[PDB]
Amino acid sequence: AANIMRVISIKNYHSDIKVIVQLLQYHNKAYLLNIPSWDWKRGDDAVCVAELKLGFIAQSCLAPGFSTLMANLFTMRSYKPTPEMSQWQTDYMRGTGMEMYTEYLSSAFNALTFPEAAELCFSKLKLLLLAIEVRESTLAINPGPKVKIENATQGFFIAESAEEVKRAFYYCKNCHANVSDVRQIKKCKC
Amino acid sequence: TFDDAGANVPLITELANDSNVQFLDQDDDDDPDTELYMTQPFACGTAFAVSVLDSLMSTSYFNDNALTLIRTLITGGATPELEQILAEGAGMRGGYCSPAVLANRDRCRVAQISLFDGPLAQFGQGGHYGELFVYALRHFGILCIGLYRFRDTNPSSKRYVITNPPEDFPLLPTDQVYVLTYK
Amino acid sequence: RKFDSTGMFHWCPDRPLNDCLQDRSQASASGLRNHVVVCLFADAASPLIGLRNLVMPLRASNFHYHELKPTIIVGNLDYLHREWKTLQNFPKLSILPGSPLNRANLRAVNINLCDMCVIVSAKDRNMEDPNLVDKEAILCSLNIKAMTFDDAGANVPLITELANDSNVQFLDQDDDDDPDTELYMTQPFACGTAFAVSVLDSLMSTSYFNDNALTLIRTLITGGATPELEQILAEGAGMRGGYCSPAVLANRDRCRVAQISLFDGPLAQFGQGGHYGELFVYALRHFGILCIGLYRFRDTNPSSKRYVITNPPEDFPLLPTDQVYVLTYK
Ligand SMILES: [Ca+2]
Ligand SMILES: [Ca+2]
Ligand SMILES: [Ca+2]
Repeated sequence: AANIMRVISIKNYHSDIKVIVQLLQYHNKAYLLNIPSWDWKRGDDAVCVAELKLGFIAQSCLAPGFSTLMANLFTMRSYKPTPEMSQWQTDYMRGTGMEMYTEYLSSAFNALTFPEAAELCFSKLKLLLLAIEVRESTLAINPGPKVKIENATQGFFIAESAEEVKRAFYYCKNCHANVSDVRQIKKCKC
Repeated sequence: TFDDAGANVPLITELANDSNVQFLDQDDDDDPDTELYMTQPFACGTAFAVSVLDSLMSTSYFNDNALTLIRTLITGGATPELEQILAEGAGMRGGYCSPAVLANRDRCRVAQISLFDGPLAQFGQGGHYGELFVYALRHFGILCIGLYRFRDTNPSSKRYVITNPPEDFPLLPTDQVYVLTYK
Repeated sequence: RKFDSTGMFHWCPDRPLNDCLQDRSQASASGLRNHVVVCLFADAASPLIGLRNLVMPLRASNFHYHELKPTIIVGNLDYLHREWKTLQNFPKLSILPGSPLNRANLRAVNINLCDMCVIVSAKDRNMEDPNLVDKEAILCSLNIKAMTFDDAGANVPLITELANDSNVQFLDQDDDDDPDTELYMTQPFACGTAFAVSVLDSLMSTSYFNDNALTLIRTLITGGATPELEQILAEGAGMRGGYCSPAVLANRDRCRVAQISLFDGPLAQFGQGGHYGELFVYALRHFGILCIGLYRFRDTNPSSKRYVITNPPEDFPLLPTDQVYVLTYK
């Protein structure tokens, strides 16, 4: 109730400020959906802790451990081994160092099918490509061979940092990236 | 015991205080000062707490689209339309439906599959994660996102998550792989 | 028709609440139009606000029975049983149980076709902090304005009772809010969309300086309650009534406040570029209608909001869209 009154106050002062609010209960989300000036199409957004928590847990009922995979994927962490760490913990901790990112695919991806773009990103760039924002626009997760990458497509990635994902934007014409020692990918594509 | 299996049954526990994770299992080698995400019960997916979610404030700010990616998956496909129909106070309206809206059944889901048997078992038999990823994507459109591996190899049933392994990462015949899938 | 013992109000013999109780199906099946909706926020244990005082002026024997606005209270059913003892003698009254925040209740009661929605909280007016105290009244107001009826939103008329006058700033958009303006200067109060107890406390000093003038207000504001009626209620028997004599029925011919439009009819000649002084003299001479002020659109061109203008100057220019408040005898 306090956080809903805060959004009401913020949007009474100026309707068009993007408000991101944390809610503890799902039924209270109806109240701010009914605010006259709330609009998800501007990116007004209610992060409901109960909705998310139980949906991450429901996902482990379908795919055991997926709550941990997906929760680690949404906070910024960097790997950093220690000599006291057992080898299973080094594998786990190396996985925790990865989180979700968004980038524009380079012109070299245009008119590939999504599976070809995902093979390319993985096998060359060391980047895991999950999904693409298809042009209004819609988010497509692992879409089949029936979809092409457009020009200027946003792609969703799993990687160790944003500066690692930028390889998918800088990715050269094939003429300028045959060697595949991936640190060498850089903006000099032409 | 069910001899008429105990710790073989799979549990997920919601914790009100993340510090209590240390009481959930034995031979964890507990410390009070490790963050929840490093603890063995969380690494295995046996525990969960609200404290792992609060970075969704900063991810919602830095990429709104990526929060919709999580939710499409985590809600099993709830939408602004469904959220509005519920906010209309009438309860969840439903019935028989048209072929046009039934097209939404053909959508991606997260699934977990085993390298013990079937066509992918060739990779569990001493292959590498990079070989598995390319093969499954080419032959099935199956997009691999990580591993669920037994913690000990020999006697316990516990397994741990490995998000997006390297391409030269060695596989085991007992591994399970998390996959994005379309059927 | 039947009236109370002093002949001032329309009346019914006592009846149980389940004669007036309705489900959403019954409420939406009923042809509710031009009605009053009371959106009541109450816990079953919360103090009595005395809805008798809201309903009784809407049942003044000044009206014909056919022009009584029907009234629906939306609210907590266990609370409404407690007040029912006082309400049960009024005609054209019904109850829909459950929260006024639920949109299915508001659509079932035809909220978009009402002549007024009255948003009132019976809850303690003291809970938690001064921001939280008006939560339901603000959310109910905003929720009603956010609806559409295309199967009109902010076109529906609201009056909100506020527990803290400072919360008036949350009631509407493009008000240009300030924390330090007095309630009476704020746009929601100037439009008659908001009310609070803080505007009434000068009735101490007016009751002292002219007792007669407090009886003037009350005759109007109660729809004609009297010391006789107050004594009959203080006798503890409830509101006694029945059929009545021609001698007491003479009290039906009494003045009431009404609101009329310059858009059409005989007075439209003044809306077409005349002045308030011309209108006042003409209406008083031809109809005995005594004009006391204007209700004018705030903006002229796109919003539905209007504001009060108590007793304009004689050379004040009129508009064809103006409405005038009038004291009237039939
Ligand atoms: Ca990282
Ligand atoms: Ca332990
Ligand atoms: Ca305002």
